[PDB]
Amino acid sequence: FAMEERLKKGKSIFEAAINAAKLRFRPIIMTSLAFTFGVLPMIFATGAGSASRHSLGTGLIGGMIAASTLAIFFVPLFFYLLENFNEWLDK
Amino acid sequence: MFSKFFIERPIFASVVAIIISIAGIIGLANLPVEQYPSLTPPTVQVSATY
Amino acid sequence: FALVLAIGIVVDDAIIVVENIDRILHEDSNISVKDAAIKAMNEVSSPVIS
Amino acid sequence: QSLGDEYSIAWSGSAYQEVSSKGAGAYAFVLGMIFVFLILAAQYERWLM
Amino acid sequence: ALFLTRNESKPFYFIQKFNDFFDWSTSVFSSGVAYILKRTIRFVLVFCIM
Repeated sequence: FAMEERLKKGKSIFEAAINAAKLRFRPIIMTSLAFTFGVLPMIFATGAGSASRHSLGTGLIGGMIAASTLAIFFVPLFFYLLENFNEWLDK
Repeated sequence: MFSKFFIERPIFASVVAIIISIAGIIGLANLPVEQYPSLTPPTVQVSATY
Repeated sequence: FALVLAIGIVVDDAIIVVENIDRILHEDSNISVKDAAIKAMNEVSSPVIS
Repeated sequence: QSLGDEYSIAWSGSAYQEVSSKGAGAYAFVLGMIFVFLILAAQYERWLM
Repeated sequence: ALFLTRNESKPFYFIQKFNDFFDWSTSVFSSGVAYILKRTIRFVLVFCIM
């Protein structure tokens, strides 16, 4: 989405990245919450083979939570850094 | 354009959906159930009585 | 387990699709739903296949 | 009725196959009919044709 | 296209509340991404520490 933004308009790197991130916020949060609650029974599962389900769900939820917390913020910064490096190559 | 064609044809996409669903029903009805994939080595036992 | 986790994957693509169609309809006036769907799909086609 | 408790019946050949038939053939046939209906509907772009 | 209504309106209060919460979250996320973009060295170092 950021690359399309840079193609469609002459937005500088900061604005392209941030506008792409704000556009993307809604879908990503939908998916994150959706299968957050999807795996919530798994981490709280009880009964036959409970330990296996707990073990799987714990990692699932933790990895997703950190993704939604850090990676969404970080990816625009990495796009910005890569485009700046590309500008350095042009010079 | 391939996506566009299906939009022009709701019934065609629906039929694809029902065909996929029915194939899934058949697949699940025929497929056996395992606790885990059996990676254990096959065994052959020889028994003798004296 | 892979399938009851894949439920997350399957909903994602439809979610992005429908969200983009919703944005096209609500943001732009005098757009029929079919054309909005085709517009969003031509915009988002390369992403999903990627 | 005629036999006592000790006697136990058994079947062979065509009779055995008929007795042990799972009946999946009829379900397969009706699903083939359903497939025919769906294929016709797809080309004709109608749910009644 | 078959099962969408253009220009959805008359939302319920609770979903509006969540939508307002979502908008506040979007604004906070925009400010966060802003300070993430403005400063790069610190958060790159944080990522390496990570």
